[PDB]
Amino acid sequence: GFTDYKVADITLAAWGRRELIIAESEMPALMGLRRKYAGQQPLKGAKILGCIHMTIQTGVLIETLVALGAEVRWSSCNIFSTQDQAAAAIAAAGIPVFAWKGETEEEYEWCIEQTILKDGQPWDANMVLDDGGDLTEILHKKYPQMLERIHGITEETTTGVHRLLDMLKNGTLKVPAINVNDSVTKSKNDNKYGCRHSLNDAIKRGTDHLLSGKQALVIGYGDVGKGSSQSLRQEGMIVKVAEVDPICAMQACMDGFEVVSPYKNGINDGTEASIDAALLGKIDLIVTTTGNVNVCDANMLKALKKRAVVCNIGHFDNEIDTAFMRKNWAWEEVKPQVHKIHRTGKDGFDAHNDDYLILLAEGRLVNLGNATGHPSRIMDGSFANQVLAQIHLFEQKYADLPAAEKAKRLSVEVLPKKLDEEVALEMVKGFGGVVTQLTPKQAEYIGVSVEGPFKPDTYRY
Amino acid sequence: AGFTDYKVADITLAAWGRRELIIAESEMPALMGLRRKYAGQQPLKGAKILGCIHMTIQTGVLIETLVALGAEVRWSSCNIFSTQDQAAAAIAAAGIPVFAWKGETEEEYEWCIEQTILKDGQPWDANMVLDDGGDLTEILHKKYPQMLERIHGITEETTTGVHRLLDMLKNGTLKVPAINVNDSVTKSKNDNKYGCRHSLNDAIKRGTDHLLSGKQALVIGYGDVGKGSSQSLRQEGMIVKVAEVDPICAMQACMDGFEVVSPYKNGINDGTEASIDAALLGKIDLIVTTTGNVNVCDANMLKALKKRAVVCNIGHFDNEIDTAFMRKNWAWEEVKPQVHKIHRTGKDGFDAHNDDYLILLAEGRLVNLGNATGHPSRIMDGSFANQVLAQIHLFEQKYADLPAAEKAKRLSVEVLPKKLDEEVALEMVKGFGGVVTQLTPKQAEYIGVSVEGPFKPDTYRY
Amino acid sequence: AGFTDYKVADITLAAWGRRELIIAESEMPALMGLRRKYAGQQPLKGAKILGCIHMTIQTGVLIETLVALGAEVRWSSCNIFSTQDQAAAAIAAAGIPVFAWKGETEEEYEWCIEQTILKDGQPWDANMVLDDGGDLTEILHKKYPQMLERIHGITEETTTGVHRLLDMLKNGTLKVPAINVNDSVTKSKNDNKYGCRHSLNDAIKRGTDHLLSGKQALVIGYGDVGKGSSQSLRQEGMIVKVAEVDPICAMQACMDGFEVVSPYKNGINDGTEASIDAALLGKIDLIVTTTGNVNVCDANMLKALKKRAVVCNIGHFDNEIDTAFMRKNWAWEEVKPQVHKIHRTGKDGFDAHNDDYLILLAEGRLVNLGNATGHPSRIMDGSFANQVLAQIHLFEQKYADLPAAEKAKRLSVEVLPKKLDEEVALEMVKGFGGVVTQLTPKQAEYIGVSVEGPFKPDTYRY
Amino acid sequence: GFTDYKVADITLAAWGRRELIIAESEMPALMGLRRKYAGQQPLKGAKILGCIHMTIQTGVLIETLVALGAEVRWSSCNIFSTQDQAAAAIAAAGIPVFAWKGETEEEYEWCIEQTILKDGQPWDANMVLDDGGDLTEILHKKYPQMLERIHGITEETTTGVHRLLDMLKNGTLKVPAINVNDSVTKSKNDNKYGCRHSLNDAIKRGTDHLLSGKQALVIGYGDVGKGSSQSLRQEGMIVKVAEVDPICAMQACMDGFEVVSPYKNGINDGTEASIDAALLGKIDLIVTTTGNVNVCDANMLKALKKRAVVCNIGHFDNEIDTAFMRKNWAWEEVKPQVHKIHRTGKDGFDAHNDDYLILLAEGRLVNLGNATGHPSRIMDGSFANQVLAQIHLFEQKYADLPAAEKAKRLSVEVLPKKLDEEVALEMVKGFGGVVTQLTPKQAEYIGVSVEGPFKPDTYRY
Ligand SMILES: NC(=O)c1ccc[n+]([C@@H]2O[C@H](COP(=O)([O-])OP(=O)(O)OC[C@H]3O[C@@H](n4cnc5c(N)ncnc54)[C@H](O)[C@@H]3O)[C@@H](O)[C@H]2O)c1
Ligand SMILES: NC(=O)c1ccc[n+]([C@@H]2O[C@H](COP(=O)([O-])OP(=O)(O)OC[C@H]3O[C@@H](n4cnc5c(N)ncnc54)[C@H](O)[C@@H]3O)[C@@H](O)[C@H]2O)c1
Ligand SMILES: NC(=O)c1ccc[n+]([C@@H]2O[C@H](COP(=O)([O-])OP(=O)(O)OC[C@H]3O[C@@H](n4cnc5c(N)ncnc54)[C@H](O)[C@@H]3O)[C@@H](O)[C@H]2O)c1
Ligand SMILES: NC(=O)c1ccc[n+]([C@@H]2O[C@H](COP(=O)([O-])OP(=O)(O)OC[C@H]3O[C@@H](n4cnc5c(N)ncnc54)[C@H](O)[C@@H]3O)[C@@H](O)[C@H]2O)c1
Ligand SMILES: Nc1ncnc2[nH]cnc12
Ligand SMILES: Nc1ncnc2[nH]cnc12
Ligand SMILES: [K+]
Ligand SMILES: [K+]
Ligand SMILES: [K+]
Ligand SMILES: [K+]
Repeated sequence: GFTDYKVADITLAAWGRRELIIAESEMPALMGLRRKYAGQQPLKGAKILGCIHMTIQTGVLIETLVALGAEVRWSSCNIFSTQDQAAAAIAAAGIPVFAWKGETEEEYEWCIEQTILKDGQPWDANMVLDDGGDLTEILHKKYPQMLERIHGITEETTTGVHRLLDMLKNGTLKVPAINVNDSVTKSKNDNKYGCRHSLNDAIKRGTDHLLSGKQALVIGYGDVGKGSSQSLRQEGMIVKVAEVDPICAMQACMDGFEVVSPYKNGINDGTEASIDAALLGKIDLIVTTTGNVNVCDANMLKALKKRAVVCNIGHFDNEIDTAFMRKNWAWEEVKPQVHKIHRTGKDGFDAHNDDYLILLAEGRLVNLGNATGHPSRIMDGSFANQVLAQIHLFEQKYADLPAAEKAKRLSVEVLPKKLDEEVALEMVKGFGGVVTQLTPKQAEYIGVSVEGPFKPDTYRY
Repeated sequence: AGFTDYKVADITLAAWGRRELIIAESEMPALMGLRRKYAGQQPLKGAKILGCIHMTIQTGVLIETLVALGAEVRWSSCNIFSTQDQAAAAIAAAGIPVFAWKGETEEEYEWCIEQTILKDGQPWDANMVLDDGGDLTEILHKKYPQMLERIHGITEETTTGVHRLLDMLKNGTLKVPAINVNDSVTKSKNDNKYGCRHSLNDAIKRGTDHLLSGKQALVIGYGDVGKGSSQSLRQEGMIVKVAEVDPICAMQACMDGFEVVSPYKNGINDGTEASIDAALLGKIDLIVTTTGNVNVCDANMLKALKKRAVVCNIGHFDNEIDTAFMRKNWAWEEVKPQVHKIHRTGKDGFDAHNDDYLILLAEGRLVNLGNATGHPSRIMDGSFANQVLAQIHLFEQKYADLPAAEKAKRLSVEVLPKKLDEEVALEMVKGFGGVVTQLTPKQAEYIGVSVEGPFKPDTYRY
Repeated sequence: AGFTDYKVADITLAAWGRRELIIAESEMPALMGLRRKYAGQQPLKGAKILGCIHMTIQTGVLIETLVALGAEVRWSSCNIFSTQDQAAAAIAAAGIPVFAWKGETEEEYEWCIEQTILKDGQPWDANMVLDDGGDLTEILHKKYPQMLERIHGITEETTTGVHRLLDMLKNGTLKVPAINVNDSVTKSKNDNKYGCRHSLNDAIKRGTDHLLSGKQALVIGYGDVGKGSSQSLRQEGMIVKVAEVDPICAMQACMDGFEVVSPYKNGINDGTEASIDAALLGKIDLIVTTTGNVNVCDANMLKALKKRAVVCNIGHFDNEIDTAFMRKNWAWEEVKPQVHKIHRTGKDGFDAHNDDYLILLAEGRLVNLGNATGHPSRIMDGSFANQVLAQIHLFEQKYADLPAAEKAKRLSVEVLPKKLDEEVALEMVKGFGGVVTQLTPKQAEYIGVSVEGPFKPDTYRY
Repeated sequence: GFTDYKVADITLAAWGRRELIIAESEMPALMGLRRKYAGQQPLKGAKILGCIHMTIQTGVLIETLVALGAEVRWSSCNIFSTQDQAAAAIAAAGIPVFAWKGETEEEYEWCIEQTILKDGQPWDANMVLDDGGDLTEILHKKYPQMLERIHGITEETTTGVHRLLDMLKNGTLKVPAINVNDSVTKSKNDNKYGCRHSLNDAIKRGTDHLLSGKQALVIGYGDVGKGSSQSLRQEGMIVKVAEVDPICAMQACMDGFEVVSPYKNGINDGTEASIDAALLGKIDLIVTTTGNVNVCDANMLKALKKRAVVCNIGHFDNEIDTAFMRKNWAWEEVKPQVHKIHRTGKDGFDAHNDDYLILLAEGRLVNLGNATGHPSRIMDGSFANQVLAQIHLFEQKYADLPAAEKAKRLSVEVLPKKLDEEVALEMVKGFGGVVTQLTPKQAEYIGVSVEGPFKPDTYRY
């Protein structure tokens, strides 16, 4: 008689389970952790509030934490990223999960609250796993007392790490965190190659547009912008890249992309005259990858070529000024998560109007909203780090320290390189790759242990 | 004219060298931007720089930038095969002491470095060092330790040289501070990677004119040089396999679309022929070493390689390949300079029509510089703008004149501040005609940076 | 009003299908340009076209172009899994007879084709045929030969269908002329190649969501489909190996940077398990058949494949893979529609956690249409502009009205003239915003062409 | 005392011979024919006038023809394409060759005349091997009586085939020809992949310019244009393609290139007003690939970005209006086959002028002029076809046939597809590739012999 959950359709559980069994065969690092730690039950007594896209891959993450002793209460960190069959399989396993594809904003907030509260009272949570910082923020702002029992937060993504570092800088972070994002087997795997796999995937599912031969503008060239640009270039798009960081822009040039600004002289003065209208008027597809605000703004949207596709693969939908489009332009749903935005006005639209844009996932994370996000074998790296980070902070028992000791232990850190390498080795073996072993003479020659780590912490890969 | 303080292959190549220097200047906007920015201030007035780095056209623009900012220099190459003789000639013709030519012997290589250290039989009053690989740094510390008392710093170009500096610092044997120029992003992520992408397949074509498309390559290493090398070959249509000891680098190779293999069965290098994956090596048409390590293409691998395979090294030192084994056991047939057929049939003489040979490029020395011209000017622009900024910083710091307590606080091996890295990158981007967008105040506040940068924390890996 | 002459999955999907048709029209400038150019002339007035081709959104735009030019049509899909139900619904809601849905049984497939042939229980007075693969053409010749007496021509879409027509022509059993639409350059070297580049990786991702980067693929065939398929996988970072029986196609694979291998030791398929290269197949994560031939992924290959490899076919018919062997011997577990795990442990049930299975896509039917949506509109634009021109040409030639003696002289399988191929291509290029240069009179004289084209002799291969 | 030759430096012969021995190991199809036909001596009595780039690869061709029984007299078909060590090795082998890198136009014609004449009188030639048609034209226009004894021409390249078809159309072709160019193992190997290998090779050797991130315009997208565009795109250039053929342009789009015209709306009205100055002002590299005339014209050259590189990889230098540059602008030699063209005026230049273009090989075929042309393992296919073509026409004995039989055989034809396949099979095995053998049932299913041919003559590959 389990009822502590809410999903779209519990009868999808059997399908979800079939895809979970397949995903386990694609996630050797994560499954290897089940075997390595199962006997030791390192998460025995952990009670984890988790907030991250309720996909099949997150299902394998959840069942790994439970297999190692944890109790969890789960929600998705995006209104469109849940795979309903994954949520169903997790619920059917007796695990509290509150998540479905297509939540309203109000439902999204309610779902997080259902993880925080059990039977109307704060759950006795002692760990947090977060993707983007929304659950972290709610706890700090609305349930600060619960943080007195929490040993740490393990944060998945660049945006959530930024929010943690803001708190650390201001002295408002109440518990230590692991920056999972900046393991190399996360940032340079998930953020880059994951978007390479899933960006063109989502655009095809949403529009079925030919990409070869067409013009794309990618805003940003950090890890997601790099992966996104490659997702498009490898399909034969002519990709142009915009950046505010000259080092990232230099990489784009060397990688064979033309670097351009939406604005004359690169100066974003807020006027239509600033827009390079010739450039925007030839762009068939714009993708925002920045984690910044309004990098595809109203004047850019006004200038875009007719029938261009607009999408965002950064964490939050405010990269694109969708608010402007809601206020001024008529939205025509093609199918779920695909809207034609008619620039002729707000008072209805002509069904045969030619002056529209296609917006994907209403501006939300497009790879998860219009497809299934990153593939299992990539998420294997990210989520193996998550499990190790949960063990790392839980075994350190920060919440049991006195305030003076807490002050010394309060930090936002990445996992040690040795763990990063351990994850990477399992990933390589999953491809059938064979890593060479240094001879003692060679290890001595370059000043490393035969067991690693093989690089200093400053190395950038 | 009157000036005799140099040794180059042929001073009459100078005019040709000058024509190419003028072209290179137009390909190096960051470096020439610094030349124009600092010319009036002469920030290197009084600097006396010992330089040891490949005497290419690109190094020529670097040398003449340092001189234009007020420095005096004495130069040598850091590799026996990497000099461009017309570049050396143009520098010498400018009245600049330079001792370098393509095809030095080891003895002549050492002699050239000593000629920069000595002027008229006695130590020059040097006070700065620019090095690439650490050979000059090593000779100063071991044979001329007194000279380091007046030297304010070392600016070191490359991964191997930085490693040697960090070992000395840990041991307490480094006598002057250094700037690690290699680990600017506009160096490591530009020079080490994209430079080898440009120049590896370039050197293999000049040396052999072999078709690469459709053939099998094994790249040993997947750090920055191995990444660029692997791309240099894959973009030509090679089927590239990658070897690594570092599982994170191996993971990148897999995701980048390469099969990761080991020359040894199960990756175990126990020094026996039985450990060699002979089936694998018997299929490889080209092996490239990129590691900075020792003996990563060893005797047993060379014995097992497919007949007529090409063997080369793009790491700093030739000991990546066991060429000494090949000198001792096999007969070398020079095809043309820096290209040898190595006949595995025996030591004394060979059949001119023998089919069982390997082709070795540049005698195992850095192949891009040995068989072609190294990285192109527009890439070296980033590396060498960093060098100029590094020379200015350490010369103005005046380490050798500081009190002992201040010396102890500044005796380190450090990179340049990220703000300067970004300023070099901006000039490189403009050189492509790229346009960098400026953040609005709100956007800068939103991500927690200044509109002027720096745009990333120091931990950021790009 | 009272239209019931159709059968589709769900007529209430029509509004959705119409939304997607309106989008597709903006992606199909060559086809819509023909609709605008010929609509007033009504060149297909009086044409009654039996159509058998994948009932997709793209086919919807084709159907409504033919109708807009004056034709009546009766339509079915040429594959049991390729219909898009919202496309079929939109066409039915427009009052056009269509009999098609995704997931037909073989019996239903045949019934749908017969519903186009028969109207109210009697042969429709058809006078034109548009086919993809030859199934409708075969049924007419075998079962309804009297209907062919009134048919002016067949316009055939695909390589396999063209092969079947040429067999009939050489055997003296072809009853009406055909236009080989496949071998327009704007079809074969657009649709067959780039279409599969777009849609093969698309279908694999939708069916499995597997990471492709770093994994091993074997592509059987390197014709136009095999070329596009190999690129679909290589651009994702797969390590792709290619098999071929044609040495010229194999030469291209090598030069394109693929390793060319055979499933069989030394390429010799003697029918025994012993001839299988078990080491090779035990490394393969994905096999794709692209040949139009029979049993190119056979029972012994399936037995040797790496555990959990994906198996799929993008050639026209499912007999490229020996699925019958798998139905007879192994247990099938449906993951979701058109995705099956085939458990090699036995036929009678399976362990849900068994690790020894293959994943078969679309039950071995055309995978890009079965697990995704086939080629994109802007590619199908070229193919279907050729179809419309071909229909116009054969309809206006009125073969069925000729005396027997003249029929004999007119019976042929021909391609469209190059000038029309070029005109289709020009509209495609304009759709990308490309700008074609016009020859000066002197340049056209210099190379021996008219300024307006055709620009190449008929022998040119592009 | 063999002295019937003219080369730059006979002392280079040992070096040339070392490189020929290497090249033999890279040319399995050509060397396979040499070993296969040595016993039969099918060219015994053949006296071949040869005119084709005197490279190491041509050396292996020459020695194969001689090994099969032919006598030859040889010249290069371009003033810059000879490898002097290849010429020296051939001369030191006792074979008449008149060729060096850097001939004048007058010397170029002298070298061809030296092959035609022996001891001051027409040689008793009976076969022609040509590349570009210059030797063919000299024979038809200046030595027509010699064609009475000649059995055929085997023509290497697109431009030369065009000239043969013009002569055939006009009734002026006096002997039959095999179009070697349009074997698939030539046209779709040499013309495309050869330029892919050797275009960026030659630009690097001439300029050492970084190509990544820079803007290129390739004029033409036939086989040479396809291979050239790939040569630049694989280095990271942003490549734009121009074409007059919309089918070739369609391919360029699908291959991921932006298709543009130097002229507004594609219309060249001969004036500067028709030039897309904005486009050409952004181009760093222009490469002509057309076989046409004046496709990089004076107004384009005036509008190009300062310091742009200009080169031609089509057969003849008139693709670029170098005549205009010689008349109006000052040429500064950087090094052999590399000139700065100073647009400041005709009479002298400032050594530090910034307004110049870099011209490679004085507009002559750049891959052969500034590098070594195609690699041996590509030229293997072309030159195997050459040997088969020489054998076929020599054995047909056209010169001896009665007039009515000549009429039936006066044609320009390709080799049979079976031979094309057999060349390709040897090339594939040179890579270690393994071709699968059809079963009898499969051969019956697709209607081919197990031995091939596998495709109808209409197939385009
Ligand atoms: N959708 C996914 O699956 C996924 C995966 C990982 C991360 N993310 C999210 O994507 C975003 C980016 O992540 P990241 O790791 O690439 O971060 P990053 O810091 O590496 O890169 C973002 C880049 O955007 C650039 N940028 C900022 N403002 C800009 C502007 N106005 N114009 C142009 N460029 C601008 C910055 O210079 C920076 O290089 C974050 O929100 C992160 O959480 C999404
Ligand atoms: N030729 C050039 O122009 C050029 C340019 C830059 C640097 N370099 C030199 O190239 C070398 C590599 O530089 P880098 O920046 O790439 O260093 P790096 O530390 O980034 O990469 C070297 C890689 O080699 C790997 N490796 C070590 N031993 C190995 C073994 N036995 N088998 C396989 N892989 C092994 C390491 O794991 C590492 O990833 C250095 O010597 C550097 O000075 C040359
Ligand atoms: N799914 C799609 O959207 C789509 C699109 C176009 C065509 N097709 C179909 O795909 C098939 C291939 O069409 P195509 O145009 O590429 O034909 P093609 O003739 O160009 O190529 C087929 C290739 O298969 C090779 N082959 C034959 N038997 C082989 C064997 N046993 N092993 C290895 N290689 C073998 C042949 O040598 C040939 O090169 C046909 O059935 C065609 O109708 C499908
Ligand atoms: N350098 C080499 O090694 C090499 C190798 C093979 C052929 N070639 C020569 O290169 C030239 C091209 O050969 P190909 O086989 O590619 O011929 P091709 O006929 O296949 O291609 C030439 C292309 O140029 C296009 N073209 C013509 N005029 C044009 C114009 N004004 N603007 C734009 N495009 C235009 C044509 O439409 C055509 O597609 C010939 O001269 C051939 O002899 C050189
Ligand atoms: N498939 C996925 N599951 C969970 N988080 C993700 N982030 C990106 N892709 C994801
Ligand atoms: N290397 C080469 N030798 C002869 N002819 C060629 N045409 C192109 N490259 C060539
Ligand atoms: K997924
Ligand atoms: K250089
Ligand atoms: K589609
Ligand atoms: K060559």
